[PDB]
Amino acid sequence: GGLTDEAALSCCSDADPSTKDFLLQQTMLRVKDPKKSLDFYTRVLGMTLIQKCDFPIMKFSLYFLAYEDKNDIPKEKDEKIAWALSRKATLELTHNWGTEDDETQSYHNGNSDPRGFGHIGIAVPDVYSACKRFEELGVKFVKKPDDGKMKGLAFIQDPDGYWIEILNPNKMATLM
Amino acid sequence: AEPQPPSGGLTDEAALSCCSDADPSTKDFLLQQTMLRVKDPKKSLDFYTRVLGMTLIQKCDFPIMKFSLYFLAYEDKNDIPKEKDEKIAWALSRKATLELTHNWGTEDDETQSYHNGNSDPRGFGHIGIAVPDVYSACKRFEELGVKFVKKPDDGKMKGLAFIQDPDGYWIEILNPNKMATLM
Ligand SMILES: N[C@@H](CCC(=O)N[C@@H](CSC(O)OCc1ccc([N+](=O)[O-])cc1)C(=O)NCC(=O)O)C(=O)O
Ligand SMILES: N[C@@H](CCC(=O)N[C@@H](CS[C@H](O)OCc1ccc([N+](=O)[O-])cc1)C(=O)NCC(=O)O)C(=O)O
Ligand SMILES: [Zn+2]
Ligand SMILES: [Zn+2]
Repeated sequence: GGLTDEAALSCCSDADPSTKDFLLQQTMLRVKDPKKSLDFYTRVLGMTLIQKCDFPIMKFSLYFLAYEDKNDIPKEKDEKIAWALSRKATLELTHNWGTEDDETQSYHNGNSDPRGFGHIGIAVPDVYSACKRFEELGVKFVKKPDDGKMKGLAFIQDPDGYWIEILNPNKMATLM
Repeated sequence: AEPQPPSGGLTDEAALSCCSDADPSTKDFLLQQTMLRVKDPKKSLDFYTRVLGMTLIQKCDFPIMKFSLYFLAYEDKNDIPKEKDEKIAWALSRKATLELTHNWGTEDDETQSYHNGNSDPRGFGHIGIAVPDVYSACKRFEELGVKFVKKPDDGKMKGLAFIQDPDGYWIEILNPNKMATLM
C-alpha cells in the first residue's frame, strides 16, 4: 500500500547547510518545432522567452520560457544569462536542429510505455475560465475540467503532446 | 539553390516572430510543478531531502486508485500550514515544486523501472538545480555515493554537472553566475 504520513517524514532529512540557497531552476523538454512551441508557450500560456542559446557545432538551440515580466530581462548579454538561469520555475526547451523536417520523428510524452516523466503543471486562478479560453484558441485537451473523476482539473497538450496540468490550488483539496 | 533547404536553427529574429505578449488573462499563472513517477518513494524522499535539501511540503494518498503523491520544494519547513486544507492550498500554489507519483507496488516488482527520457524514445530531459558552487556541491555528492551522468570537469562544458536520482532521472547542477563564461 502507501506510506503513512509518519513513515514518509521519517524518510526525510533536514536540509544540510551546504544546500542553502539551492533552487529548482528548470525542467527541460525536447521540442520538435520551436516555432510551434514558442507560439504555444507565449501566446497560449502567457510565458515569456527569457533567453535563447544556440550551439552551432552540436546543432541545437535552447529556449528558456518563464512567467517573468519582459521588462526585467537585462539588456547586457552576460547579465541576461545569469538572470535567466537564476529564475525559479523555468522551462528549458531543447531544439535539435532538423527535427521539424523529419516526418518520422516525434518526442515521447512519458504517458504511455515506457513511462517516466508525466507532466508539467500550471497553477491558475480559475481552471474553467482558463480552459474556456484554451478551447477558443483550439488547444488540444487530454482532460477538460469536468471530464472524468476529478472535477475542476484539466490537462492540455503542447505542440509535442507533452501534458500540462491546469490546476487551481484553492480547489485541489476538494477534488473529486 | 533549388531544393528546400533543411530546417536549421532559428535566427533570434525568427524566434521572436513566434512570440506573443502575455494576454492579461494569464497574468497570475505560475509554473507550479514537474511530475515524475518514482519506483520507491522511500528512496526518492531520502534523495531529494537529504542529498538535495528539498522539503516534503505535501503528501496525498489515493487508496482506490492505488497511488500517492509527494510534493517536494525548496521551502522553509516552518511555512508549512498546520491545517489540512490550508496546507494543500499553500503547497499547490508554490512555484517550482516536484510532484513525485508513487504507483503502489512498483517498489516490489523486480521487473519494473521507469524511463528517464534520455534514451529512445526520448522526450523529457532533466530537471535542474541552481547552486552557489558546482564543484563543492559535486564533491559532497560524490562523498554521498550519488550517481553521476557528468562530473563538473567531465566533457566540454566544464563547471556544469548532471547527477541522477534513484530512478535515474537526470538533474542538472549549475551555477547561474558562471553560465555566461561557458563554451
Ligand atoms: N542533443 C541534446 C541537446 C541538449 C544538450 O546537449 N544540453 C546539454 C546542456 S546545455 C548547457 O549546458 O547550458 C549552457 C547555457 C545555457 C543557458 C545560458 N544562458 O542563460 O544564456 C548559457 C549557457 C547537455 O545535456 N549536457 C549533458 C550531458 O549529456 O552530459 C539533447 O538532449 O537532445
Ligand atoms: N497511475 C497514475 C497516477 C497519477 C495520477 O493519476 N495523477 C492524476 C492527477 S492527481 C491530481 O491532479 O491531484 C489531486 C489532488 C492533488 C493534490 C492535492 N493536495 O495538495 O492536497 C489534492 C488533490 C492524473 O495524471 N490525471 C490525468 C489522467 O490520467 O487523465 C500515473 O500517472 O502513473
Ligand atoms: Zn538544462
Ligand atoms: Zn500534477
